[PDB]
Amino acid sequence: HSITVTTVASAGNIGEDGILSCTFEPDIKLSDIVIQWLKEGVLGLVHEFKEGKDELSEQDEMFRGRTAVFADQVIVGNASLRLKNVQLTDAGTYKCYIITSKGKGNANLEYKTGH
Ligand SMILES: *[C@@H]1O[C@H](CO)[C@@H](O[C@@H]2O[C@H](CO)[C@@H](O[C@@H]3O[C@H](CO[C@H]4O[C@H](CO)[C@@H](O)[C@H](O)[C@@H]4O)[C@@H](O)[C@H](O[C@H]4O[C@H](CO)[C@@H](O)[C@H](O)[C@@H]4O)[C@@H]3O)[C@H](O)[C@H]2NC(C)=O)[C@H](O)[C@H]1NC(C)=O
Repeated sequence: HSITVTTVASAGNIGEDGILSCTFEPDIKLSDIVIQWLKEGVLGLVHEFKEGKDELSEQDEMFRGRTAVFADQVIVGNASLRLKNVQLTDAGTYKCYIITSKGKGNANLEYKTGH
C-alpha cells in the first residue's frame, strides 16, 4: 500500500455495458504503470495493462473479448474498466491492483448487476 488506490461504487444493468471504477496516485510516465483487475475466485486475470497496452495472455475465459481500460486516461490515474454486455455472472468482488514507479496499491470493489 505504498500508493493510493481507490474504487467507488459500481453497478450496471444486465445486457448493457458497464464500468468498474478505480483511481490511483498518478505517475509521470506511462511505461512505469501496471494495472491488473482481478475477480474473487477467478483463476485468470480480468484485465491487465502494462507498458502502455493491454496484455491479455493470462486473461480468464469469462472475460475474453469483454474488457477494456481507458488507455488515454491511465496517465492521469484512471484505471477504470469497461465491461461489455454485463451478465449476472459478473457480479462479485473485484480488486484493482496498481504498480507505478512510486510503489504499489490495491482496492476492492463490489460490482452489482441487476435486471
Ligand atoms: C475514466 O475515464 C473515462 C473516460 O473519460 C470516464 O468515463 C466515464 O465514466 C462514467 C462513469 O464514471 C460513465 O458513465 C457510466 O456509464 C456506465 C456505462 O458505461 C459503459 O457504457 C457507456 C456507453 O453507453 C460508455 O460510455 C462507458 O465507457 C462504458 O462502456 C453506467 O453503468 C454508469 O452508471 C452507473 O454508475 C452511476 C454512477 O457513476 C450510477 O448513478 C448508475 O445508477 C449506475 O450504477 C455510468 O453512467 C461514462 O459513460 C464514461 N464516459 C465516457 C466518455 O466513456 C470515467 O469516469 C473515468 N473514471 C475515473 C476517473 O475514475
